[PDB]
Amino acid sequence: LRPIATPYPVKEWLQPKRYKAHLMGTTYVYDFPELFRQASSSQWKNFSADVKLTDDFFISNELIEDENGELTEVEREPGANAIGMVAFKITVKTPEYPRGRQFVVVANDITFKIGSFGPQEDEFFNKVTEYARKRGIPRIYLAANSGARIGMAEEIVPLFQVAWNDAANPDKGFQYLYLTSEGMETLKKFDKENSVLTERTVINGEERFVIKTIIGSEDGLGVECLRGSGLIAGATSRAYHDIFTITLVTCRSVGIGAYLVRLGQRAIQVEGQPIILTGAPAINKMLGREVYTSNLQLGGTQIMYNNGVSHLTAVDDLAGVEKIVEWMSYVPAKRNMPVPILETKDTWDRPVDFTPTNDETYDVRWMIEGRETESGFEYGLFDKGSFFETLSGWAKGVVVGRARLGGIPLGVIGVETRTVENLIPADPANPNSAETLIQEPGQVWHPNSAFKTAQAINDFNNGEQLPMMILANWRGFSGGQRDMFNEVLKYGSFIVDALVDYKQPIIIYIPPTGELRGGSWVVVDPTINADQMEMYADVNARAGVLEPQGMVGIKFRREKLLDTMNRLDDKYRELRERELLPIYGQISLQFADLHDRSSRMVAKGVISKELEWTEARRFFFWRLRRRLNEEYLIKRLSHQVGEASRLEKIARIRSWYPASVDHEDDRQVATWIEENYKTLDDKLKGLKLESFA
Amino acid sequence: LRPIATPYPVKEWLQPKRYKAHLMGTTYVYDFPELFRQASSSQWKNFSADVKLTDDFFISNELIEDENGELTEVEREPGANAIGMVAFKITVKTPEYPRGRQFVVVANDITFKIGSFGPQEDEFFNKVTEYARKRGIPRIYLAANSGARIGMAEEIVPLFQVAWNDAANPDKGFQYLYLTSEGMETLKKFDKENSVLTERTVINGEERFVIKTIIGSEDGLGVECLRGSGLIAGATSRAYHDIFTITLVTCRSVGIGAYLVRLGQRAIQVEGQPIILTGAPAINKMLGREVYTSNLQLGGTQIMYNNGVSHLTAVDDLAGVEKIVEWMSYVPAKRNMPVPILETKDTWDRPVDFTPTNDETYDVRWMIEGRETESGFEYGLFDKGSFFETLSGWAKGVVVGRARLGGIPLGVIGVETRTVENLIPADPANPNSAETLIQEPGQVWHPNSAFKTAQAINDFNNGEQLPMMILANWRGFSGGQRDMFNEVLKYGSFIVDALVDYKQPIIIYIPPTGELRGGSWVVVDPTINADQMEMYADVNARAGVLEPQGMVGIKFRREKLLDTMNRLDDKYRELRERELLPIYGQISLQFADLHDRSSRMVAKGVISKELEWTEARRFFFWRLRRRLNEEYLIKRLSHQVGEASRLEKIARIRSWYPASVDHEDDRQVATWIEENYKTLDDKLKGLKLESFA
Ligand SMILES: Cc1ccc2c(c1)C(=O)CC1(CCN(C(=O)c3cccc4cn[nH]c34)CC1)O2
Ligand SMILES: Cc1ccc2c(c1)C(=O)CC1(CCN(C(=O)c3cccc4cn[nH]c34)CC1)O2
Repeated sequence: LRPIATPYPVKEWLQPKRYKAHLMGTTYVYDFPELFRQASSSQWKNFSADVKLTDDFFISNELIEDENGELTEVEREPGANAIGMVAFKITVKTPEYPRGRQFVVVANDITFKIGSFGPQEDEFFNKVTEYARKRGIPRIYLAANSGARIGMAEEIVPLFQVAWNDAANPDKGFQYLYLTSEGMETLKKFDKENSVLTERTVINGEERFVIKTIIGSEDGLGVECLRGSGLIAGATSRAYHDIFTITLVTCRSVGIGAYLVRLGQRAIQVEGQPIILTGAPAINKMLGREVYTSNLQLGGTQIMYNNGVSHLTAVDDLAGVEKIVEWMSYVPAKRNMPVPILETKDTWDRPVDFTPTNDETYDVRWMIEGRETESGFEYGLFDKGSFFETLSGWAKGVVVGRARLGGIPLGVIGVETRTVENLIPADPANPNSAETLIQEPGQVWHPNSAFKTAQAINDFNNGEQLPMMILANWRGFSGGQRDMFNEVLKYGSFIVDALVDYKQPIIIYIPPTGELRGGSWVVVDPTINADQMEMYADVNARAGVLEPQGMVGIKFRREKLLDTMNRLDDKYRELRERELLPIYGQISLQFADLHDRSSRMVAKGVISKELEWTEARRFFFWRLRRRLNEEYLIKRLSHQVGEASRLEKIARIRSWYPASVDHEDDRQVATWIEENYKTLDDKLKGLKLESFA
Repeated sequence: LRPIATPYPVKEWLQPKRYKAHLMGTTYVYDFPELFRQASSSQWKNFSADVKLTDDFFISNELIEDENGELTEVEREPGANAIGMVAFKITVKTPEYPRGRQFVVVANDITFKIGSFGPQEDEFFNKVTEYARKRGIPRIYLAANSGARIGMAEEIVPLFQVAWNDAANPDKGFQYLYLTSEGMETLKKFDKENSVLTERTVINGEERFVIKTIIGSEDGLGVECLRGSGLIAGATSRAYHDIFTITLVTCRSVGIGAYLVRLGQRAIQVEGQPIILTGAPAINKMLGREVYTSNLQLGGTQIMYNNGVSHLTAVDDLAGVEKIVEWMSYVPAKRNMPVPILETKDTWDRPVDFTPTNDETYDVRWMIEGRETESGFEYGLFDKGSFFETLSGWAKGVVVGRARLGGIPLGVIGVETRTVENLIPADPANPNSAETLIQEPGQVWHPNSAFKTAQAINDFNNGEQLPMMILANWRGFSGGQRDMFNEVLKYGSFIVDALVDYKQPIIIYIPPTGELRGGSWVVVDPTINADQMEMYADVNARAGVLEPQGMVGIKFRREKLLDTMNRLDDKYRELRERELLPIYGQISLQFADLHDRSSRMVAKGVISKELEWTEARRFFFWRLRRRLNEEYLIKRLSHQVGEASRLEKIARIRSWYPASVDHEDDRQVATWIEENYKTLDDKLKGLKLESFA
């Protein structure tokens, strides 16, 4: 017992497994729930400093398999786990779910055979994943492991005999390995005959049983661990599409552990805790040479956060847990429940302060969440303090996160107008290599940023089930050699696919200093998913196929200007100057630019409305809210009557509005619906009068 | 008329549009069907040199929109198209479908406003895409274009007036652009008032109508072309998941044209015909500098074939058409029809000749399709001449294509054991840059090869609807710094996702000199998709978590060998040599290797069977054939009874076999089913006795 004379019991002595975990620089698995209690309690504090919280706000029940392999809740001593995988069901009252929401936490035990995945761990992880999926609820995975479990048949180590070519000269080889009759008998003795596959051949003297295959009595040595690995890889692929999935990397995550991190998509990596496939010793031992000094060179945050495998980093375990709790605060309590409304003091009903100018450089984040000034806070488009940026280490020409809009949680995607200096480090395996600077111009989709954009749309849709706003402001894709070689069209096309799959409302909005040209517009037009998408342009946006320089280059050429210098008298009167080129070219540029305006977009039927930035918060608040309400009714009509298109479903529902409701007044439509949900419900129950063959 | 005194009419004079296309180095659009007739006729020739083919074997009917926008078939003069997009419905008798199969060919007209996509082209392309999708039939797109259509309001060019700061000194700017009352009247005169948005302000002298926005009378100038672009981008995303899609790039494909190429996935690029986003003049004009000399530097085959955007190249248009026809020969006639059986002279019932050895280097393609020797043809695993490699320009450590197995068409994926020297060219925009050689070790998944593997699985599943065989032989993923930075875990995880989605039979087979280790096995284990996947190991395969060097490094350490030198007398008798290390280490290596055997895999329940290569063709022929037959019955049972798992569906169907059928004899089960399809049909019709609420 050490230290002595402490005020309360030494928890690291009561259960030495807790000391072991600490010695490995991670939280002991059975203490994680307390981190979730601490994190959940900080959420309430940050939401409402004066709320009275008791311990009944938060409950963690460990899940174990009963005798039939069915998951049950138990309360027991930390460290009684007979497998190296453990899980808890948490029921917590949160600001978004003040009567409670649930989720599972599954976690390796790094103290149990080094957190290795053997068959039983893989089976339990899989049962836990299905438990959550069946229930609709989020699955949090706390990754701390050494990959698949390995081993030899240790019983065979002291028994085997090597059949030498030349007995007293071992030097020039052996023929095979074998068992004597006392080997065979020692095995039969312990009921381990199964451990080995033998071919009998008596060579001169005696019977030698030849080892043809070593099997082993002990489960968890090889391919059976690989089978379980793939089971939980597929289980996690599937869960991503089904529930909110997230992982926290808190000691090494290795092999299957690294795959699990990526497969669950959403990942938070504690600094200094690597995500690796193979360790540096093994890699080095295979290159002869000592290329690598640290597993952090292969999968630290400087690899994975810079990659987009790690969506965030965290300074320690609690911080990562708080980032999880925070990320969940935007997400339905379970699959297909409504997105959690959270109204804060920043209420919908205000103008938007921070307005960008073409003159001046800006951080797009100011437009999103607003900006601190010396004259005080300039409010952005979304609720103050509500912006939770993710994938912030990678592809920095796009900005992604969650935010709230008068309380409505949504995915947000914006464009970074500033040039990214993407510094790529040298490969220590290549002595030739130097660190490389890639400069990434703003408003320009590169392969990284296109990949990030599609990834974001997918991660908003799947599990999060969030509506979305894209603050679209791209000049196009980089069509140069390097970017085209590096497969920009592939990543770009993923954006289309992502939109086609989207199941919640989407708003595309070209902001006040913004543009959408050419390739850019293709990938984001609402006809890609008319059921869910709408587009809007700020009165101070531009759009069309080419920029003005581009358009004049093709349709206001050197000879068309000249004809236009019959707006001049000096030139007019010279038939039977030409250093007004400077300004006649500016005139052509301006003539092109006059096509590229929101008024043209409206005229042409390509946007639902032109907008005013300062008024955009109010507009979108009621638009989005009206959309959520109508989607809810489309869904009810769909759980019921059966076969009709979206267009017939929305027209039936809208035929139910009072004749004086203006179908195009968002606030009115939302208001009427919310006053009459239960009356509508009555109507829907009547429509379940369905002899439909 | 030129030339004169030709034997038959000059087709390029009869329709000068044909001369124009030729002048642009492409086939005139209305002559493509004849290429499909020529290609289809060569298929029959290569299949059966002595078949009598008449012209009624092949029919091309042009599809136009009638007055209601509904697609109808017409026969008319080439060159009467009023839009720059054209389409044909082809009904051809082929060796796989000797009574005929159908598909649509949609194509830009490069002679019609440079093959530009305006709204009407985009609308027609979309209607054609849905026509095919509704019918289930393949959509071939022949891409020859200049991207979205552009334009200014040309009526406004001669009318506009510039409001100078200083009239007789143009030099220091203008304030705006405007229309006089005679401008306004000239517009009203032609019914083009709409063309422009004006604000009236009388400045000293007269009324100036200020141009606030130019709209234009002429459709097809800007954003309305971008709307149609996104419509057909989404339409093509959707079609990929629905029907066989393929594209041939035959003049430039630009902007939306390039996206369409990628979105349809399967692409064949005629040499010298670029796939670009923005042209080199525009790119250069924007860099000031002249970086690029050729659109081929940005999207020629040396970019796109090397990328995997272009699955194949073709030497000219006909060759590309033949590659299409050939690719289709593996594919159902329409969605959800059975895969097309084509038995050739290489019949199932033979051993496999080409066998790889660990001693000698081999091309895995020899194992697939076989090999020409001086002693004559050594047959591979699949039908002689049946192997159609795709994505052969990219990620060459995997080998992908279609093949046939006793006539059964399937996707095949194999591993290239030879090192790839992936030479990456220099970026002409970066004066610093040199060409780089990447060496890619064999049996090692890199990000490119993992991406290719997942892409292939997806492209076999979607539209092709093919079963698949993977000849799995990977040591693992590259876990070093460069490959981990370049996001290997992302591409690897796509393989898992691809398998989860697969809807036809999958066979995973570790071949005779092969291995599957660690990360590699995770991504391909059949528990990822148990409904469709099965695994097998050759008796001469290896598998487990680590290679033997790896395992001894952890579990046969320096002190465990020493104990094992109580197999020696010289060392034994020394208590109260050590340059038998060389050979005691080899012994440990061998002891590890003895765990890694197919016999262990069987013992452990991880493979369905251990196999013998030479016998593998026969085994898999009946296995696959029995699987197709059972899938067909699972599907019928599913179109009917309603709600049951795959496991209950297969057990019901198998309960219908005669009691003497051995459920595990593939040939017997297949034979019984094929003898009794119509009797089974009778049974299924009886089970439609469903009061199920
Ligand atoms: C590094 C980077 C930055 C911006 C970019 C790109 C690359 C691209 O490759 C596409 C694009 C699209 C808009 N563009 C145009 O519309 C245009 C077209 C033709 C000529 C001119 C001249 N200036 N801008 C032009 C210029 C090129 O935007
Ligand atoms: C360039 C390249 C080539 C092959 C590779 C890789 C990289 C990887 O990064 C993974 C792996 C997996 C199999 N490996 C192993 O199983 C193993 C593990 C531990 C030590 C040793 C020593 N040799 N082989 C070892 C060695 C490493 O295969």
